[PDB]
Amino acid sequence: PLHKYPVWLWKRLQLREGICSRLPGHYLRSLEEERTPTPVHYRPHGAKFKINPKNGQRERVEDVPIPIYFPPESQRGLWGGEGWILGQIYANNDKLSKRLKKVWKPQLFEREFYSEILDKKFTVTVTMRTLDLIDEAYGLDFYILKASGEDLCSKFGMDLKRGMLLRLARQDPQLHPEDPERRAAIYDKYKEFAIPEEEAEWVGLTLEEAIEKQRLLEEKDPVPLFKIYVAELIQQLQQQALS
Amino acid sequence: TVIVERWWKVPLAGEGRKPRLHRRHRVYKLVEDTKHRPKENLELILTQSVENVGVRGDLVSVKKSLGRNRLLPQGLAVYASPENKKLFEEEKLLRQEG
Amino acid sequence: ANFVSWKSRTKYTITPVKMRKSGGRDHTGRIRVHGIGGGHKQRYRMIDFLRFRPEETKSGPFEEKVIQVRYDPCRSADIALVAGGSRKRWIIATENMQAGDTILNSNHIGRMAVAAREGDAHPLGALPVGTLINNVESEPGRGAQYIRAAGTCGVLLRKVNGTAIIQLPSKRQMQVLETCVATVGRVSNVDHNKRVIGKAGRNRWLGKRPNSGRWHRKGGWAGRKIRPLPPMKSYVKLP
Amino acid sequence: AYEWGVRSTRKSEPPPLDRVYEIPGLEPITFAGKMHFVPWLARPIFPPWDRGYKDPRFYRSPPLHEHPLYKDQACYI
Amino acid sequence: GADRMSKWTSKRGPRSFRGRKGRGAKGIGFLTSGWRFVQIKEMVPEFVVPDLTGFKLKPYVSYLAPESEETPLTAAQLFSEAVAPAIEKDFKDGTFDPDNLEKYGFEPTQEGKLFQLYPRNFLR
RNA sequence: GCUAAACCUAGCCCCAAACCCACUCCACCUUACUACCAGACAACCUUAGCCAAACCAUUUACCCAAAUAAAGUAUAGGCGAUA
RNA sequence: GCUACCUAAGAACAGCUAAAAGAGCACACCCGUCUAUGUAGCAAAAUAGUGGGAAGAUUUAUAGGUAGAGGCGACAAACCUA
RNA sequence: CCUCCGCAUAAGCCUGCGUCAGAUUAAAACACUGAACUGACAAUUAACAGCCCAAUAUCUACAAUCAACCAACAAGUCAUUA
RNA sequence: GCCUGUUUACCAAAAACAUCACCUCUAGCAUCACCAGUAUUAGAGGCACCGCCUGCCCAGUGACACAUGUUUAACGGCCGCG
RNA sequence: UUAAUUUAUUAAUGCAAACAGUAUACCAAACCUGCAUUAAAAAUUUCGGUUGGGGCG
Ligand SMILES: [Mg+2]
Ligand SMILES: [Mg+2]
Ligand SMILES: [Mg+2]
Ligand SMILES: [Mg+2]
Ligand SMILES: [Mg+2]
Ligand SMILES: [Mg+2]
Ligand SMILES: [Mg+2]
Ligand SMILES: [Mg+2]
Ligand SMILES: [Mg+2]
Ligand SMILES: [Mg+2]
Ligand SMILES: [Mg+2]
Ligand SMILES: [Mg+2]
Ligand SMILES: [Mg+2]
Ligand SMILES: [Mg+2]
Ligand SMILES: [Mg+2]
Repeated sequence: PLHKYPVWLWKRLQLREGICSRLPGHYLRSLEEERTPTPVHYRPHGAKFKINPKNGQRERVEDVPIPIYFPPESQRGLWGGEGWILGQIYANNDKLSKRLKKVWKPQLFEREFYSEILDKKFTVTVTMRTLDLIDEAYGLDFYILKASGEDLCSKFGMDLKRGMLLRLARQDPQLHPEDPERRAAIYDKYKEFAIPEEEAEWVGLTLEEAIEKQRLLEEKDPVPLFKIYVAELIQQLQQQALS
Repeated sequence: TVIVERWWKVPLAGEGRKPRLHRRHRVYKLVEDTKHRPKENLELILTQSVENVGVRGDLVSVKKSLGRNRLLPQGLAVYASPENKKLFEEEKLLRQEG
Repeated sequence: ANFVSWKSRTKYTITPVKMRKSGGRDHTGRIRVHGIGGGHKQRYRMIDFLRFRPEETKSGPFEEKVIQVRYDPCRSADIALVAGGSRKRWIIATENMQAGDTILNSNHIGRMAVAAREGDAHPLGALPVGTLINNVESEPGRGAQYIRAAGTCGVLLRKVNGTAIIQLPSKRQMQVLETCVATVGRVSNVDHNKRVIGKAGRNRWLGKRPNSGRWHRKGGWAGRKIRPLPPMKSYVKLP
Repeated sequence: AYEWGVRSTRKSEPPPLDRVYEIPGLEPITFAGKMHFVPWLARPIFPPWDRGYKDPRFYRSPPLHEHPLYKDQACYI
Repeated sequence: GADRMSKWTSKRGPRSFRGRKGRGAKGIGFLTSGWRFVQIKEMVPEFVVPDLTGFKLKPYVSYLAPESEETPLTAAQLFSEAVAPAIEKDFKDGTFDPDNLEKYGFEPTQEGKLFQLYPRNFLR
């Protein structure tokens, strides 16, 4: 026999089934977006057509990504668009020798930051590209809120983004009373986003966490049928009496 | 970040399709790394009076190490963003009157 | 591989604790050290190597009293339980130590040297030049680690201003801080090298398997190395 | 001083918590509802639990610093 | 080789296995430090047997009994037979209150009375 | 003529269509087929190799996006068996 | 679970000479130098003595660990379910 | 006539020479009927070994070998308190 | 061949491997075996007791000092003609 | 193995980024990253032809 749907559509089928179909639209769209990240370990081509030497004929060129590995240390900390590259390297840079395997490792600098939106210092083993992006984005909060989910490549970054979005949406007192001018200035500095509350709670959550949250929201202990029975009875008696 | 290029060249598996890769494409080659490069100095605007590295008023392009260590965490310098420069120059113009 | 160590006692006591042999088995189970396995059952004694130690609500010097000298199978030298105060702790015995002896564990360094006996212990800052010492420490309040076998002893060389160079039995010099407590005299159970084995039964009882029977060709490290004395290693931390 | 406590024999320290409890104003989504231990990021913090009814087979005695027969000086029996 | 298709009873293990297996018997106590059994009188199932003196009902039915249609006894029928008359009686006069319903047999929780239904405290 | 020869049905393979299911009560993570008690540690990783090039060290469709002609074209390849 | 090694708790060794003994003969026991029987046999490795040990480098009942780019090895390239 | 055997404990599938009918056919290296069988009848009842121990702190150096002479070395198999 | 013993389970059970005596090299030392040990110790190697003794060499290899050297009980070698 | 590609994993090295004092100069500590070298492992392989049977001639 044969299958009705291909093997690469079962995830979409399970999402369109029942328990995974009650998810909100924005979360499903953000999960099914799937956008390519920024080139990090390779220089992308300028134009779509490149004139190669030796022959005067134009050819279309494309920039392919590099299959990099993400260890759990990357998800725990805040890394850039790099990671572990499990590739192969020849001997003396020639294909007429031996094909050896070489795995590069990024550099880790255990530094300390200070988030202005959360007002709490965290110890994160930051690298160099992340520090460069933070310096170019003029702060850490801007680097966290501007970069999308395909740029952080870490769970802590998405958690920080979701926390900042909730803090900016709920208008909850960040610091403390007796000086609201600082909180007002902080809220005015980060005003070019302002994601609503019903959509900021589903930013960065995985599939299992989303299913757990949807089950907890749709829990509801079974109401006893006695209340429904007496309600139907009083409705029927009112309908037969008022007529 | 180590920038490497792919060997054997990608055979271009269409424009809207997924690029099919082979086991021979795993071989890379190092061309240039982010390190071993003469670093550049960033521009930071200070807010207080220090020694001979800065002064309250104008800006000075200092090193990245000093800026990340004893300038930004201690609140002695701000990034060179196009937002705070406006208020900085406004305060500088209001300070130096006619 | 459920390999758990038998060193599960965080409180010092006097009752000998039963020990489990290993035979060269770590946590994985593979033999990594050859020549160990199959021996007579032994019981471990908690030996207190730190000489000077104040009791509860104590600070000044205290007297002790040697009771009885026994034997420890875990090492070459013999041990001797010395009672004193309201507690009893096992310490390493010295030469010419019998029942009814009196030893002192002082710490106040004096202006001049102290003509102590070969049983009591005093810091190196109060000992004359040229005295056979043993059980020397490396850091103040760490514990005696060097020169602890049978009959081994060290002799004081010279003093500078806050250090004390101790001549080790390996003919190598080594300095240490002046505020280090070290015993005086030689360890008991002498003439240990003259102990004739006789048969392989003694080695099997001690727990030592015979060597490998493979004929290994001697490389370039089997020749005699006439090397000079290595330099003196310093443990004093200087800023 | 040479300690007599081995790190391999004593109780090992628990692993540190995840990076979700360090966020001020953000509740974690753990597995406290499914009532089983999960592989999916799931490890919260459980509060202490005590028994309301005393059991002779599961009775714990209080420390010595609050016994009714505890005194400041020590005797010799 | 040994057997595999047969189930694991209590006549296969050595001296260390005869005891903790059993035949599914319900325990009515525990053990102590002296190889004794502490049987609790509150753990043995007490059989409640009513009196059968003046009981005029035989276990077999006669063939002269007429048949009738079969229908399940759902909760709606029991409700409309028990609580509906009382509710109609208290509403037809003018004293029904939808705030309190504990006087009709409804219980908001099952931790008050002994014989609970959802957790099932009774055996059978 | 003794030994022994044939008597069709459980169905078996692939198409077109359709997306297919999982507690009557008890037992099932310890010695599964066990009713009842105090350290909560457990996944996130280039597949490799044979053969072929008369050996073999570079290389050798298998990579899961519907046909065909382009086209086995430019190309990659101890510029060679091949892709 | 047979066999190499290790670990924790046990058991075994009549009698005589016992020189104090990793002493001797010798029961049970550990291994098998030789003769004779068969090689589709009792047995995909047996039958009696001539054999060495038998108070210790001995044997064994129970439980656990060391596995192939390796385990182990008083080193036979010996053993890791015929 | 042999007993170099047997009875128990330890390990091991658990009903494997008790009765009844068939014993025409089927497995005894041939027979009776039964240690190479079909169905029905029910054995074994614990006192035997297990199923074990409420916590907080603290305490436990003068072996066994008739253990009393002597003598050692491979330095050792057993206990409590508020 | 010092001895007892063990090794090719299943054609060799031995002069074969091991054993105390001897010699060489390495290590200044706290928690998972080594070792809850301290240069009379531990690990890595060669022969294998007691009696007489081990005479020479760094041209070549390795090791140690980088001072042109030391090491052979480290790999190995100790004439021919008239 | 002193036959061939190479050090893929150590300890020593030199360079570059990472910290901190220092009057136009020196010092480079504990822990991560990349390049090239030295002793151990190794990821792979072959061992040509006639030879009045084969090697030797
Ligand atoms: Mg030896
Ligand atoms: Mg040898
Ligand atoms: Mg081929
Ligand atoms: Mg052996
Ligand atoms: Mg004997
Ligand atoms: Mg004998
Ligand atoms: Mg050999
Ligand atoms: Mg011999
Ligand atoms: Mg043989
Ligand atoms: Mg044998
Ligand atoms: Mg033989
Ligand atoms: Mg020999
Ligand atoms: Mg010689
Ligand atoms: Mg030929
Ligand atoms: Mg020829």
